[PDB]
Amino acid sequence: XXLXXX
Amino acid sequence: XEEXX
Amino acid sequence: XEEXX
Amino acid sequence: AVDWIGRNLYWTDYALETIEVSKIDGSHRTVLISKNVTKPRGLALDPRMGDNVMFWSDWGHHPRIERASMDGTMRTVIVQEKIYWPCGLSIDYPNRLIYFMDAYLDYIEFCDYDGHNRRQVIASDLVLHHPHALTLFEDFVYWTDRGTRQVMQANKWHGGNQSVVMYSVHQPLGITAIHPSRQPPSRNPCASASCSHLCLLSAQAPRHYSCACPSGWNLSDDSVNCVRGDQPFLMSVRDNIIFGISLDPEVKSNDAMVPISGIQHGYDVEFDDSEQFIYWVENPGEIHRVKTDGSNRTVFAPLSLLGSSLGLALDWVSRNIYYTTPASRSIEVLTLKGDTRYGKTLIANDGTPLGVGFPVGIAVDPARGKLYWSDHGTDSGVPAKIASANMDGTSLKILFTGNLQHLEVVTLDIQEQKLYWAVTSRGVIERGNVDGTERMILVHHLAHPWGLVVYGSFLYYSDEQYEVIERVDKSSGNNKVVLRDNVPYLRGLRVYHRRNAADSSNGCSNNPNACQQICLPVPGGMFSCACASGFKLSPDGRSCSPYNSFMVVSMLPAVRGFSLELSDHSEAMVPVAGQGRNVLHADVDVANGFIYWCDFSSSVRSSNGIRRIKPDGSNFTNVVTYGIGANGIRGVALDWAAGNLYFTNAFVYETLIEVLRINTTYRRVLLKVSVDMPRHIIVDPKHRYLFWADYGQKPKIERSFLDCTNRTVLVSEGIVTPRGLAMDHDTGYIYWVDDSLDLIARIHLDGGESQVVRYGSRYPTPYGITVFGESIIWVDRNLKKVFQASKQPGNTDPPVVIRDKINLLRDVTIFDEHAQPLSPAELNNNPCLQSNGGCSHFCFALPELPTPRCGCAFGTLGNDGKSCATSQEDFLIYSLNNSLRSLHFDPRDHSLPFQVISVAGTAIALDYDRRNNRIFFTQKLNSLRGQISYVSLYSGSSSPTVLLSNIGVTDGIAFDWINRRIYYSDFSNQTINSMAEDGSNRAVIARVSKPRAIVLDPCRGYMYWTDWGTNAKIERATLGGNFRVPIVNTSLVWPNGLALDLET
Amino acid sequence: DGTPLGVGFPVGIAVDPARGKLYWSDHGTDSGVPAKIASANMDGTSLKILFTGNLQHLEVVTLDIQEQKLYWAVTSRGVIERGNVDGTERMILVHHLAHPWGLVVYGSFLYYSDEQYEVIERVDKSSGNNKVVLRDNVPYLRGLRVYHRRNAADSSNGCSNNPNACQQICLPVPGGMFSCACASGFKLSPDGRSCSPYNSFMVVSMLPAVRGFSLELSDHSEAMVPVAGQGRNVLHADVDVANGFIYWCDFSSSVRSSNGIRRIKPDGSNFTNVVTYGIGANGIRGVALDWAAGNLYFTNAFVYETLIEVLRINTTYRRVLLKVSVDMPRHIIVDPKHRYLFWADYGQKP
Ligand SMILES: *[C@@H]1O[C@H](CO)[C@@H](O[C@@H]2O[C@H](CO)[C@@H](O[C@@H]3O[C@H](CO[C@H]4O[C@H](CO)[C@@H](O)[C@H](O)[C@@H]4O)[C@@H](O)[C@H](O[C@H]4O[C@H](CO)[C@@H](O)[C@H](O)[C@@H]4O)[C@@H]3O)[C@H](O)[C@H]2NC(C)=O)[C@H](O)[C@H]1NC(C)=O
Ligand SMILES: *[C@@H]1O[C@H](CO)[C@@H](O[C@@H]2O[C@H](CO)[C@@H](O[C@@H]3O[C@H](CO[C@H]4O[C@H](CO)[C@@H](O)[C@H](O)[C@@H]4O)[C@@H](O)[C@H](O[C@H]4O[C@H](CO)[C@@H](O)[C@H](O)[C@@H]4O)[C@@H]3O)[C@H](O)[C@H]2NC(C)=O)[C@H](O)[C@H]1NC(C)=O
Ligand SMILES: *[C@@H]1O[C@H](CO)[C@@H](O[C@@H]2O[C@H](CO)[C@@H](O[C@@H]3O[C@H](CO[C@H]4O[C@H](CO)[C@@H](O)[C@H](O)[C@@H]4O)[C@@H](O)[C@H](O[C@H]4O[C@H](CO)[C@@H](O)[C@H](O)[C@@H]4O)[C@@H]3O)[C@H](O)[C@H]2NC(C)=O)[C@H](O)[C@H]1NC(C)=O
Ligand SMILES: *[C@@H]1O[C@H](CO)[C@@H](O[C@@H]2O[C@H](CO)[C@@H](O)[C@H](O)[C@H]2NC(C)=O)[C@H](O)[C@H]1NC(C)=O
Ligand SMILES: *[C@@H]1O[C@H](CO)[C@@H](O[C@@H]2O[C@H](CO)[C@@H](O)[C@H](O)[C@H]2NC(C)=O)[C@H](O)[C@H]1NC(C)=O
Ligand SMILES: *[C@@H]1O[C@H](CO)[C@@H](O[C@@H]2O[C@H](CO)[C@@H](O)[C@H](O)[C@H]2NC(C)=O)[C@H](O)[C@H]1NC(C)=O
Ligand SMILES: *[C@@H]1O[C@H](CO)[C@@H](O[C@@H]2O[C@H](CO)[C@@H](O)[C@H](O)[C@H]2NC(C)=O)[C@H](O)[C@H]1NC(C)=O
Ligand SMILES: *[C@@H]1O[C@H](CO)[C@@H](O[C@@H]2O[C@H](CO)[C@@H](O)[C@H](O)[C@H]2NC(C)=O)[C@H](O)[C@H]1NC(C)=O
Ligand SMILES: *[C@@H]1O[C@H](CO)[C@@H](O)[C@H](O)[C@H]1NC(C)=O
Ligand SMILES: *[C@@H]1O[C@H](CO)[C@@H](O)[C@H](O)[C@H]1NC(C)=O
Ligand SMILES: *[C@@H]1O[C@H](CO)[C@@H](O)[C@H](O)[C@H]1NC(C)=O
Ligand SMILES: *[C@@H]1O[C@H](CO)[C@@H](O)[C@H](O)[C@H]1NC(C)=O
Ligand SMILES: [Ca+2]
Ligand SMILES: [Ca+2]
Ligand code: NI
Ligand code: NI
Repeated sequence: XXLXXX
Repeated sequence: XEEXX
Repeated sequence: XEEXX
Repeated sequence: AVDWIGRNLYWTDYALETIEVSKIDGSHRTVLISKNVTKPRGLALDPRMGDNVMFWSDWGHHPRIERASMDGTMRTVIVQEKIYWPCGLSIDYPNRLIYFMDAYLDYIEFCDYDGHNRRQVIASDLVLHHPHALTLFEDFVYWTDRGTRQVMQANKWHGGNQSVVMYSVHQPLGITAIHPSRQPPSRNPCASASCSHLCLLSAQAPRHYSCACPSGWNLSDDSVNCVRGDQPFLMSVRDNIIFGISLDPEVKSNDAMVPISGIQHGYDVEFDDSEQFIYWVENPGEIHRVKTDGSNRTVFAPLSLLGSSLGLALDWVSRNIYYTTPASRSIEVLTLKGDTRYGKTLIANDGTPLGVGFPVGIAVDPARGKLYWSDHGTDSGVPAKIASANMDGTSLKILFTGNLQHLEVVTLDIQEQKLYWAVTSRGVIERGNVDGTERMILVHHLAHPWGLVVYGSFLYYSDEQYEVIERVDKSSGNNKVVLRDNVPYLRGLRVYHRRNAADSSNGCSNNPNACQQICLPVPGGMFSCACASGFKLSPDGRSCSPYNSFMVVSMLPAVRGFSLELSDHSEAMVPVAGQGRNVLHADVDVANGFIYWCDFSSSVRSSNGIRRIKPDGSNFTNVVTYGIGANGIRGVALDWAAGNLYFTNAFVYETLIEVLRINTTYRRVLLKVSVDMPRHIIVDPKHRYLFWADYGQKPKIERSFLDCTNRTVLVSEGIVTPRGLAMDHDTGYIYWVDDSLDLIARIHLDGGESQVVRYGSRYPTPYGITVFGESIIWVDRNLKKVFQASKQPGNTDPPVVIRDKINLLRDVTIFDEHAQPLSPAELNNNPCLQSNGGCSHFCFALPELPTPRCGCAFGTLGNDGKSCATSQEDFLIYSLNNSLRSLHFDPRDHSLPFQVISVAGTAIALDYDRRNNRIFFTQKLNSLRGQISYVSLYSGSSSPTVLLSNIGVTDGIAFDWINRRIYYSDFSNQTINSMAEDGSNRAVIARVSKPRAIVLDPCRGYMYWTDWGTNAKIERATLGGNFRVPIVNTSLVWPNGLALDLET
Repeated sequence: DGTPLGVGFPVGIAVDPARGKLYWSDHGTDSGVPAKIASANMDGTSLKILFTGNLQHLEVVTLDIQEQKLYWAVTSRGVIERGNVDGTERMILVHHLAHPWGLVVYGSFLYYSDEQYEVIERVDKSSGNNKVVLRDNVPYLRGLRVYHRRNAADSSNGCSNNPNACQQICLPVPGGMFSCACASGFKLSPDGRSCSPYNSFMVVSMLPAVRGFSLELSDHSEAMVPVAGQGRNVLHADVDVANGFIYWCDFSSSVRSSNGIRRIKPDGSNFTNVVTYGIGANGIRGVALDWAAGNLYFTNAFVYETLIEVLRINTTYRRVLLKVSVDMPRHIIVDPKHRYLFWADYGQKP
């Protein structure tokens, strides 16, 4: 999972 | 998670 | 059909 | 994170890169920490008296965990070693430990408030994949993983005794444990504070509170009272957000106002300091507004039904807002005052260069009543230019033209009467006087200027390709100063400042409430009253009345009306557009104020049909929906005298000419053809004739009576693909257009030779035509223009262009009382003008006779000659879904023997009873609930009377006229049973695998039926059900139908 | 290039074999070349701007060699215009066109096709005058040309008088002279007739392709056969001057086997994969070649790890030098002269 919450 | 076309 | 857009 | 002691509310914003605080009511918000912060994720705080401290986590280019006093003063860094992705924070209040987490190094750790006693709870472990947030309880720590999508529990001191609390389908981000122990009480020093607006707790010993005030407010020397800051600031609108940044380049906070987030495609903004509102457009064709502090973010008004607006400019004296609609090639106005919105189109795209080609920017001068806009031009007469006009849209003028390729927004310096604009093709910003005399290049070597604004002695511009906002001296373009840099998606600019309407009053302010709807200032201190779209100004100069004379231009996306005078660019009707519009032709009803059109769709149903609407956009209702062919309605003609609406619906291999009496259900077919395909139909109540065009094999133009009985051909030679035709009633000529011949021609009603009005290469695709006075008006699909030219053949004057660059033109019609006369003398004493001529259903006049030929929608015309009754003859009857319908034996008779009977459920089979004149029919409800009913064919025509219910699905029914009992078959129950005509006694005749149909021969005592089960056969038995034998039991699979002929 | 004399967006071409001059119509570029009618020698030497002005939607250009006048059509104004090759006299010939697409001048008549009027018309070449329609109701009209007899005897130049003069390409110039040229990736020899590979040039790498440009700005030719086509997504490139190779690393987030390091000679031959196996989730993020020892250094970019590797050219030996997790080397340059490696890091702690 990527960091950016979007 | 980097640059691509 | 004949014309639709 | 809520502050339960000081009653405040803190949060971290990743997009804004700030830490913000407000009251727990969501009011008086301010940016608390905006310096030196890149990606703030975590947040925790300790409101107790001894601490008054907050913590946040930033995972920017230098990750760190920082602490500060809750008023943001004493900021220190407590953790900046062994961290890559600080994600989530939590506080252990009893022992004052701060727990934090890392999604890259995959650990959970805690420290004291100084970050000294650092320990590892969970580390060097695979239980953590991408943990996000955590919360504490008594000796337990809970956290959420965005990688494994589950919530976990572990011992908060050493990470033992782990277990999965919850599995979640989506990624679990937030988590909190709700309990009073998590929210310890304490004394509230802020409760005694006298601070206005915000009172924030602080760690300073003497008081432990500090007064603060929201964005755009000033801290007075009293240190407790704040005053609103009236200093100007720059509104930097960007592709998805609008920021208010200070004019001082040293202030890098971006908190002059609450940011306007959630923008779809931002281009430019506009403000009203009288009510502190900020205006911007939205893509669906709306204008939104919000106060500078975010109180009433709401929609305000709809801008245009046929495209989104791009430019924006506000008049702060007349309280009108002007906008440009490049999708509609128009400059429009909207009214702010009052609870009712009024909008108008000022300038449109005529053929002249003075018109509007493609408006980009707009700047208004409320005093002196002047309006300026920048035009990209078109592939037409309109060039790229800087143009000016009065704010009532009258005096169009071209100020500057030349090498203005890729023009940008235009800005007016009111104090100096100097226009400013940017040119992307040369990368320069130019300026010039409002009179168009002087022009010089001010700034050079720009990449892609987007916004520019003049305030005071400086000119601010934002470059979208350098990603920079720069301030330069407006007089010479020297002394460049950079305000922002590395900001992507830079868009237009505007400076918010207080501007008084009193110092710049005009006509619309000295005379308020003079005009009924809209006031527009003009040069010289005067004012010009105006009306909203669809209304014309009355001769008194103040009131408004609807347009009584306009042309109705039909396009595929929308139906639009224009005034007959070319000097008026106002929209003469409220446009019909939006979802579901794909319109072929239009027709008008001038007397009643209705405009009819036919929508068409080749794929989705319920889009085909004829619909009506008033020219002001009220009481849209459907007209014809049922029974539309596969090719849809292809032509609409309205008889304004008799109130009949003729239309042609085309099937795949057939086409019908059909009449509907308006405001009534009377509808009948006049003509059914297969070789001919009538497409566009017109009606003439004066000469009492019906004309239509045909463009299939053997193209022609036909003339016929109102009942389609005396068809004759007018033109059949030298005609291919006649798209449309029109008539001038005062002269009696038929005008038509040929796109396949590039020909516009006319012919008299009685026949003769065809006269060529206009032809040649310059008329590629005429699609629709109309006649008004001495001039014809027609639309051209290829040229995207609506033309006007002399009706007389042999004229060589070039056509004048009413409007240009209209896509998908189809038709044009005149909405005028002069084009639809109603007086009996002007209609040649046409019948059906009074009481529909006495006819019950339809009133068809004949060319020279004084008495009308009444028509019958259902049934036959009686001896009275004006009333309708049942056929009293032989005819067919069939069931169609939830109805029983009738049909004559004659293929050339299209009248219905009786009106369609509506039943409940689906009708499957039926049979007729002579003696009582009734039809016994069966119904199917649900999967298995069959039903049998009967309905009378007499004038009473009551609801069908049920005979049974709860019986299975019934596939057939037959009536014994001799023995007066009813035979029917039950499919779902595998029996054929009988009944008396009253119901009453019922008996079973036989068992059958799959019975469908039954036929009887009472005079010979035999009864036949069919079966299509495992073996399909036709069986015979006596009416009592005895001596059953199969008549045919070979070569049958699905013998659905049975019929017995006693005559042979 | 940045100068107005270069091509911005060329649409049409007219060639004058005798007198050796090219003519072309340009749409221009933003903040660069304007929309103009330009001319140059057929070898490309003397760029010139003939007509500039109200040309916005400029269409193809054409030349009447017998009268030596240029013709062009402007869609934004709906006109067909004339102009001398000197760039002096300019005038409007036809009015009220819709969307001219093609035009040709032959004999005493000018033929033009209008795509929006769907028509082909003939007018005199001195003025509109006698308009005649050849075809009508013709959709999708495009450019036009007149097939006619023109011979090498009625007009001659240097390249026709002297066959076999240049080994690869001959380009005539005004005055009857001829200029030799040598393909793409080759440079003209000092003798002026033979060809040699472009010994000195510079390499620029784009995501779609790798291209080579000469250091001397007057040479607009490609100094290297471009590396392009399907499967190309270039992040970095490095050169091997002695052996004549160009090394580049492809990238692809979705499709595998589009990741790795390739080599190619500047003339377009001997394409070969150098590194294919063991590429990280993010591709080779940097390449550096040691031209002394023959070592190739490159960076593997895994999702949470980053390796610095060596590969001996023409040899299967491949080694990992460094494995880091908090630091992420991205672009590597090698200096054999001082025997050092420098790499740039743009993650946390740049
Ligand atoms: C809340 O706090 C803010 C910030 O401290 C205050 O904002 C300042 O308010 C003053 C007074 O209105 C402003 O001073 C005026 O500046 C004008 C030009 O400013 C521009 O250029 C300067 C640099 O040259 C920039 O710093 C600035 O951002 C602008 O870009 C001058 O033209 C004015 O001079 C005129 O008025 C004065 C005083 O009457 C006369 O002496 C002069 O002769 C002349 O007529 C004036 O100096 C100041 O620019 C504002 N700063 C900002 C950031 O905008 C608020 O005033 C304060 N609010 C309250 C009510 O306390
Ligand atoms: C099918 O059913 C529809 C309704 O669903 C009918 O539509 C109505 O048609 C009548 C006319 O037949 C309309 O009545 C007309 O309204 C006009 C507008 O009135 C406004 O403006 C006038 C001043 O111009 C004001 O006085 C008034 O207060 C309103 O503000 C009037 O201008 C018309 O007046 C004309 O006729 C009357 C007599 O009826 C004369 O006295 C006048 O001098 C003048 O000649 C008229 O009153 C009505 O508005 C329509 N209703 C709707 C909802 O649209 C269809 O007629 C009906 N039939 C068909 C075939 O469609
Ligand atoms: C891995 O393996 C590849 C092959 O797969 C090697 O590639 C070869 O490398 C050699 C290096 O020497 C190349 O040979 C060179 O070719 C040059 C071009 O030759 C043309 O032009 C010359 C005149 O300049 C003509 O004589 C010749 O016929 C061609 O028309 C030459 O200019 C070079 O000359 C040098 O060596 C010669 C012979 O010793 C000397 O006389 C010269 O003075 C000069 O020093 C040289 O011959 C060869 O072309 C490459 N082949 C391919 C397929 O590209 C790689 O080198 C190897 N990798 C590593 C890192 O070693
Ligand atoms: C923002 O962070 C930077 C980087 O740490 C700070 O810059 C240093 O601040 C210290 C404070 O003692 C100085 O000693 C250094 O000389 C500063 N270096 C530079 C390059 O300026 C900066 O102070 C921080 N600012 C705030 C308000 O937190
Ligand atoms: C999980 O909980 C159990 C108790 O239910 C822990 O087991 C005891 O832990 C204490 C403290 O370390 C020891 O003194 C005991 O000897 C342990 N007893 C047993 C039965 O093991 C256990 O430590 C917890 N999990 C982990 C891995 O720490
Ligand atoms: C902006 O928001 C405030 C708060 O909702 C609006 O004020 C309320 O208006 C309603 C309806 O008139 C009243 O019943 C409430 O008592 C008002 N509350 C307050 C706090 O005054 C205000 O109307 C909005 N502004 C506008 C003009 O729409
Ligand atoms: C065919 O008949 C059925 C009933 O047998 C119709 O179903 C009804 O449809 C209307 C909407 O038009 C619903 O409001 C009713 O609730 C439906 N009734 C039942 C019993 O389901 C159906 O619409 C008819 N089909 C068509 C094309 O008209
Ligand atoms: C199809 O129908 C014929 C009707 O005659 C059946 O033929 C009869 O079959 C029975 C039993 O075999 C005989 O007793 C009769 O004499 C036959 N009648 C005649 C005149 O041929 C035939 O059996 C039927 N077929 C099936 C498969 O049922
Ligand atoms: C026409 O419009 C008005 C406004 O909706 C409405 O009140 C009136 O009833 C409408 N007329 C009819 C007959 O529906
Ligand atoms: C209409 O049709 C009838 C029957 O074909 C014909 O006798 C008559 O002349 C036609 N025209 C008139 C004037 O009724
Ligand atoms: C069939 O007959 C049965 C009982 O013999 C009755 O219950 C039922 O209503 C009939 N058909 C249906 C609806 O199942
Ligand atoms: C290199 O290219 C030449 C010519 O295409 C070919 O004959 C030769 O085999 C190639 N050599 C290698 C090692 O790729
Ligand atoms: Ca991880
Ligand atoms: Ca045509
Ligand atoms: Ni632009
Ligand atoms: Ni074109």
